[PDB]
Amino acid sequence: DIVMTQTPSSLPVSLGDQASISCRSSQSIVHSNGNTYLEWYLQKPGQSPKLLIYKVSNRFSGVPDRFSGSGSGTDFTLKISRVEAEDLGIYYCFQGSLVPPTFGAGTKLELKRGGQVQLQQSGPEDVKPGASVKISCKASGYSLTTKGMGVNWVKQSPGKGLEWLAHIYWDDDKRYNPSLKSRATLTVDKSSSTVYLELRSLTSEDSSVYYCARRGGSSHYYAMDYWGQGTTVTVS
Repeated sequence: DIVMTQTPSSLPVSLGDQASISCRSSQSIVHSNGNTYLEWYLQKPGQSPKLLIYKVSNRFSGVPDRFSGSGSGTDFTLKISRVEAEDLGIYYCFQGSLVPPTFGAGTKLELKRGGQVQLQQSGPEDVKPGASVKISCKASGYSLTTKGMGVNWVKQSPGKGLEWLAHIYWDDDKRYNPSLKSRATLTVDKSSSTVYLELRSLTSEDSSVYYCARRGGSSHYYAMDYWGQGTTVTVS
């Protein structure tokens, strides 16, 4: 039960303007074993979440030279010295450390006007409430049974922000989210390397778009580097 502070959700800027976001945590996110796992993500309006930063200060590959996780203690922040075209989008701060992980409500970065490895997910599922559904996440480009890597699951309810659900390690140990009331049960087909997530007795609040996410190796300090396309679930 870790609540990540919202921080300046609305962030208008002109181009080339300096940009800085913050993140603050209720309790200490410093994990037993002494590492603090904090990650920063970007979501384009149409796109899937994109990992900007892994383990606070450190940053992901393919990410432009100017970004800084400045995080220290329970206080965290991300700075962009120069803003360009594709840098626009909405940002989330995420902690992968204590118990049930959580995101921030996220920050909207919008222009002020004036003047390989691939993951694949199942199709959309539309079904009456009270029913049960199962979706697929198929991974290619690596071995799911490799040590250090596991598969997470993320749901995005529009306007309700981002939410974490379940995770399955390579050693098959599964942990779910307590708020799910342990309705969900993970499954994995090792032959075709597809990971299944089943949800029992659906309700209206369970209607959302669900994402498949890979916890990276220890080199990435267990961050979500590669994401699914997402699958969309709705109830009647």
